[PDB]
Amino acid sequence: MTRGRVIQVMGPVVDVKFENGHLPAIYNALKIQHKARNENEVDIDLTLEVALHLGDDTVRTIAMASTDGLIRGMEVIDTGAPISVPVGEVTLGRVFNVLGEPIDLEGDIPADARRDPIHRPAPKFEELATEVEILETGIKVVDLLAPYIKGGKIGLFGGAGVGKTVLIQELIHNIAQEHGGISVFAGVGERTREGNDLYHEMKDSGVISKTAMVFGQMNEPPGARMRVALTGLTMAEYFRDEQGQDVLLFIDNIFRFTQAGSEVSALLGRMPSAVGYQPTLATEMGQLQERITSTAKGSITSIQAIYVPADDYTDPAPATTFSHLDATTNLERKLAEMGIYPAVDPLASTSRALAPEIVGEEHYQVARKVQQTLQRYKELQDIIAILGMDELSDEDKLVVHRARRIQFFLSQNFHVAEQFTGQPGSYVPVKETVRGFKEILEGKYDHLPEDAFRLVGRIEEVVEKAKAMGV
Amino acid sequence: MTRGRVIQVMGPVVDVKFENGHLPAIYNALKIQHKARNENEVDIDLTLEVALHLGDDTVRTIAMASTDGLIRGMEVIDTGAPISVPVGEVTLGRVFNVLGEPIDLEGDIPADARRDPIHRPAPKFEELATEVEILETGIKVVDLLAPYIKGGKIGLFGGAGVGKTVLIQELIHNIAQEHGGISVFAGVGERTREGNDLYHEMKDSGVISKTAMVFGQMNEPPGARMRVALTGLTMAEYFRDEQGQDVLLFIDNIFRFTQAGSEVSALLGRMPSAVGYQPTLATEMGQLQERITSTAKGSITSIQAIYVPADDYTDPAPATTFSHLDATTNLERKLAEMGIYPAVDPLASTSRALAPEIVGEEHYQVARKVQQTLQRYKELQDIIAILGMDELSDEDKLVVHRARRIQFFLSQNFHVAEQFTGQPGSYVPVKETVRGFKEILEGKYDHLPEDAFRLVGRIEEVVEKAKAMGV
Amino acid sequence: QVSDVGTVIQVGDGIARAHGLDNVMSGELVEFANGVMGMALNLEENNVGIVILGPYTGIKEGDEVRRTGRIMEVPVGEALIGRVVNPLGQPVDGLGPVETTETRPIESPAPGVMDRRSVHEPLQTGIKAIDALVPIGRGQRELIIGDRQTGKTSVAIDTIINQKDQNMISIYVAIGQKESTVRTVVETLRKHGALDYTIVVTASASQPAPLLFLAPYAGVAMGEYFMYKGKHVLVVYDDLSKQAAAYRELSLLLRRPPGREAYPGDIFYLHSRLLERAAKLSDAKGGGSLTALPFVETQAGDISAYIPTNVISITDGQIFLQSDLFFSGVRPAINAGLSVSRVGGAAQIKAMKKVAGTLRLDLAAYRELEAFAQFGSDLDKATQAKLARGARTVEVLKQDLHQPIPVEKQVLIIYALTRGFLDDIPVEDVRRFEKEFYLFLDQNGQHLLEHIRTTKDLPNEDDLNKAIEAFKKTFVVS
Ligand SMILES: Nc1ncnc2c1ncn2[C@@H]1O[C@H](COP(=O)(O)OP(=O)(O)OP(=O)(O)O)[C@@H](O)[C@H]1O
Ligand SMILES: Nc1ncnc2c1ncn2[C@@H]1O[C@H](COP(=O)(O)OP(=O)(O)OP(=O)(O)O)[C@@H](O)[C@H]1O
Ligand SMILES: Nc1ncnc2c1ncn2[C@@H]1O[C@H](COP(=O)(O)OP(=O)(O)OP(=O)(O)O)[C@@H](O)[C@H]1O
Ligand SMILES: [Mg+2]
Ligand SMILES: [Mg+2]
Ligand SMILES: [Mg+2]
Repeated sequence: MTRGRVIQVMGPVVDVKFENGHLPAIYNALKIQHKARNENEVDIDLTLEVALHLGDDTVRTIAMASTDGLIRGMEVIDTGAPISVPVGEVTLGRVFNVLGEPIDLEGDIPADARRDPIHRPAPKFEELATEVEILETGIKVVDLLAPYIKGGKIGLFGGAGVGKTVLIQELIHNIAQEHGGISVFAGVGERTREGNDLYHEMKDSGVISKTAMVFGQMNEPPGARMRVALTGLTMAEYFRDEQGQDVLLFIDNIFRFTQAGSEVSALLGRMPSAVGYQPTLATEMGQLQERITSTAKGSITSIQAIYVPADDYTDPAPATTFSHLDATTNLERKLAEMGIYPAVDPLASTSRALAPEIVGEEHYQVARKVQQTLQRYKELQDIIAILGMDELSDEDKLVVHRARRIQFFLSQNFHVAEQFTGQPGSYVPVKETVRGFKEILEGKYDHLPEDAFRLVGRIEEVVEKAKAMGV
Repeated sequence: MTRGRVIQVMGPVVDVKFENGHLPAIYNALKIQHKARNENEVDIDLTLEVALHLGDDTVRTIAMASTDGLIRGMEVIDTGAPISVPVGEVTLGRVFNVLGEPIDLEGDIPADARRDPIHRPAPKFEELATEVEILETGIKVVDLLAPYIKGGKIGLFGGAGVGKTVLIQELIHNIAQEHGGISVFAGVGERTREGNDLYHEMKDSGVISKTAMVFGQMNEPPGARMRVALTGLTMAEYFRDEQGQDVLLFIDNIFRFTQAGSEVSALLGRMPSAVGYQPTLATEMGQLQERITSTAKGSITSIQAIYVPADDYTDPAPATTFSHLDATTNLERKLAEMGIYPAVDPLASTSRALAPEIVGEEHYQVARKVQQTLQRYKELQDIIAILGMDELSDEDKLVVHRARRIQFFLSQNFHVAEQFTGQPGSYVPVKETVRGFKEILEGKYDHLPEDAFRLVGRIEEVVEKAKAMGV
Repeated sequence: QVSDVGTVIQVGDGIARAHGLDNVMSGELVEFANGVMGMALNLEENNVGIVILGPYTGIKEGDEVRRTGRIMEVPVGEALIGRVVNPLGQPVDGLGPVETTETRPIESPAPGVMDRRSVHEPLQTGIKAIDALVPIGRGQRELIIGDRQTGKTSVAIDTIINQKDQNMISIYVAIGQKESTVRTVVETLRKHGALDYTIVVTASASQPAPLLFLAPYAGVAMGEYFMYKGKHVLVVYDDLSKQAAAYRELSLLLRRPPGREAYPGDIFYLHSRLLERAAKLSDAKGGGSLTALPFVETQAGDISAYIPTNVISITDGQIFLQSDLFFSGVRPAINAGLSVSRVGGAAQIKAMKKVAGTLRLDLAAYRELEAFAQFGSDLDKATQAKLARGARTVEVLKQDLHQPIPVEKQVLIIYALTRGFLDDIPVEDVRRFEKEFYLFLDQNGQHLLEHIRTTKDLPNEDDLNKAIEAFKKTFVVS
């Protein structure tokens, strides 16, 4: 018979022994349901996922919840299939956990509903689509220096408290409410307060009727933090494949998945990698990221916020995830501390759509000129650091004069940021952004003070606030 | 007669079990000569070297070639002696591998030829010779600041791409053509392209009839790379001991011996050392280097190229190698980036021969003055790069003026550097270079442009090259 | 039908342990009950360590492992031209099976010392800076090293496209990339017509570590088949760092003790073995050649790192791409001071050798002198001329994406620059000067182009000077 027994319990890792010739395959889901026989036991309802075959009819699993109360010899049932979560029209407007069980207090889902396995292979080479199309966001720096791509993968790197969540919320406000297709939000190891705030925001804004949310936050154990992203991904994949619709996929923090994997790896019996990470860091991330892609049936555009530990961009987890992205924006603590509030690094951020045949010749030229002036200012910053601006030549002084104003004009006031500073946000068309930056490069506004370029939208507001102040 | 069987194969390390009381001694050679019984096997002709005794009649060995094709249970033959290579006039004009088998397609060595064991103890304290004599190389910087010693040990340090191979080739061109004795080249762990080029150059120049070459290169397994140096060493030792000849020993890269030794320590079962090297680093390096010495029966002068990983001179391999040398030449890529070749560091280079009673009082004083001027110049760069030359005193301005010219005149054009410079090479005697540096120190040519000193040879060619620029 | 069989003990993360297989061979292919292939790496006293070359989900403990009797082999032949294939040789483009009747071992000895010939014929990449400063010859292996988004892939794509008329087979190996990126590269090659002579081998990120580890060896094995028939092959390894990381993962999974940065001991031997198989064969061996362009990605421009140091110590030269140069406007961002070619000169046309024998050292000295004299007043007229010449050369070396230039035009523009005919042209106008100079040669200087294309030396300087003066008279400075 297909019933196991608990052998070892080591935190989130549980070993189960089965009968000979009846071992469950890898990624199968196991169930433990125990009733307390006496006052020295507790009730248990726990699910496990098969990870390795240890030999001697023993299987090593990862738990999806707390393992407190487990006793050696408990009976374990094998479901014969991986974790399956409901998919379809039923999941719209609902909130789910890692196991696909609703948590919004609106009732259960009928047991006859269609549900798909969590684990599946990635789409083949011949099914992919490689069209490049500009996606307008209304943010000046993103629209100018690193345009986003419709149907592509976008990553937002940054440290703690730099603005990743605010940028996610601004993008949701600007794009999701008008996208028209299905939107999926999959938080991974983030604040439950933030999840509740986003849920109430969507419910009040009415976009909740066409979105599905899955949540595995920081309170949860590493197995749930590892599999919540896959649950959200398969929910999005159903809409991409069976209906051919455009899907927005938001992942709140994809670094937490690799962090939970590294937490689990040590107990599984693997030798540590360079910085203590799991040796399988690259393959585990790759087999997740390759499923998030656009195909011939439909397109999925995904915006992922990526956490950078200890502000070290050379850390293996941030380092290996660059190759999976079409456009990236790098947030910097130095730029946020000077008040530049979108904090996007104008030289580190790159996009594949910044090509003359995609964005236009004048767009490309303006972007290249801005990048060149910013690079020259970065080079000069060492000399200004020690001996100031007095010894700079007349050319370098003009370069600094233009670069400071360009850097300040790269700032913008966001609609979401209205709660922090009482000012209302702005939405800037890309044509207006190009015209404003070309005018600044041409030297039209050299006489304006540099503090008049901060937190404004169109170039006319710079003149308006310079007139408001002394001029 | 006794035989063993293969019980375990782990990459380049093979374990063999013998009968009781018939174990092979350490450093003995073993042979595997399997013939394919059917179509599921391949023919094998492989040589192993005994490294450890593991107990239970089991011996751990290091393979001299690829271990692909090995099957557990293959019969192994013990030869009862270490690796033996032919010695004598037979080796002159021939090219050998690590096993002493010719690879020049010129025919096989007769089986009755004398063969000597690879491993032997080092010469004793009584029989060593310590007389010092200057070896003229025709290179200005070497002849001025760090003269080479006849019968001594010379090491060339440098990173990747700094000019070690070109310097070796130039030294060969200058010395081996007029040496009159025997010369041996050991191609340890370098490019087969470089080996072929050197072989063809020597064949065309005619030195090939007076030299023996042994090659173990990058494509070879670690055992060949860590025993080819000993093969060349014993070939040179035969001439030093039996015939009393003067021997030039050239080693392509002695760091590859250390690297190959470290590649297999973990498989041999030894705990790692500081930077991942084997624990026996210093012991093995000393046991190899101490055999390369001049004695009362004959003298060997050896020039070795030593690789410095990542330009870090504090790396354990160069740090341990430094103590084994009499004269030392340091190559820094800071001079290479600036277009100065051979890019010898004028300060870090040292030699036991730079003494007033060895080289002469005038030479000693001019070399010391050059070193003092360059040391003074090195300190001024840090303040120059910030405050400019205008703030320097009249003394320091003259110091910089003469030091730049001295550093530029330290360059030279090599005969082998035609492929890279177009212009031919030159040969500068020690008296001429001392005179030229004395004139430059006195300041005769302060009015000459600094560019006129680049890769020029003598000061006569400097003043003639100045005419081409109208000065 | 009978075969030696074993039983599976452990399964997980792409690594399997097997009991039995007493007559298994080191490096032999093995197959599982469900058809997935494997490779035997560790032959221990009582068990065998097998690396699974495919999806290991369907493999369970107790399953049987079956010997194949073959060393690791890959299909070879002309049927692979124009196809994208797995590292095992199976097509992934969906255009049908490949009809290969021959196979080669994936681990084979490199050509020996006596089997090679010195590199003596040029490989034209179509990029002015590479062709002038860092020449590449047939049989040479040149490293392309730099940070991310610096043009490393663009250089390789342009080099592959430039081989359209020159008789050479191209092989592009992609390790650890997105399949969408690979498809974009294939679409670019199909657009530019390079797919008629190009084989592309892909090993994406979702594939198991052994496929990434074996992809470069499969590519070089496919290249050797053409090399030993007298053909000339170009092989591109788009990332060796990801292959090294995959090998580290495999070694750690196989319980092999780690070294520096958890890398195994033979991480240098891996790349040395891979790269020593590219060579220029002698006339007795057929005269064929195989040239390789390995890629290394640095972190924040750090060159002292383990893998970059190891790869630099192996290849014949390196090309440096820097982000600060990239954003300053000079593209390709080749650092002339750091880039070097050990076969330079011998791998150049005679005219190019005449016109640019010193240009790399000239640019290195100019870069040294620009840093000095920045604080000062550029007083000396000699220093004031060196800086002027350096600026002209730097602005001349710039080039646009997918804009190849023939070597006959490259030598002409380098001659015009280096002979002093650009000394009276402002820096801001020399690019348009070159653009118009090419049309002027196309319209009136056909004989010079034909002479350079037929006899590899320069024409008589009198006619060339007269043509340059005529173009200068026609040209107007803006
Ligand atoms: N556009 C903005 N305008 C004003 N303040 C901002 C803006 N973006 C971010 N901030 C400030 O930065 C703080 C942190 O932002 P946010 O929560 O988005 O950071 P994060 O990168 O998600 O950090 P964590 O790692 O804590 O989740 C905000 O509370 C706010 O004070
Ligand atoms: N004296 C010189 N004159 C001209 N060019 C030189 C000179 N020395 C070195 N170079 C240039 O620098 C390169 C250095 O290559 P070389 O083979 O000498 O390096 P190495 O320091 O021995 O390194 P490795 O053996 O680790 O690859 C040469 O190929 C050549 O381009
Ligand atoms: N000569 C050039 N002129 C203009 N743009 C260029 C040039 N070379 C490359 N680019 C652009 O630079 C960007 C980066 O190039 P590419 O993707 O080939 O670099 P990479 O180093 O291979 O990057 P990755 O790290 O993403 O693999 C691309 O948008 C490409 O179009
Ligand atoms: Mg956040
Ligand atoms: Mg060398
Ligand atoms: Mg690339």
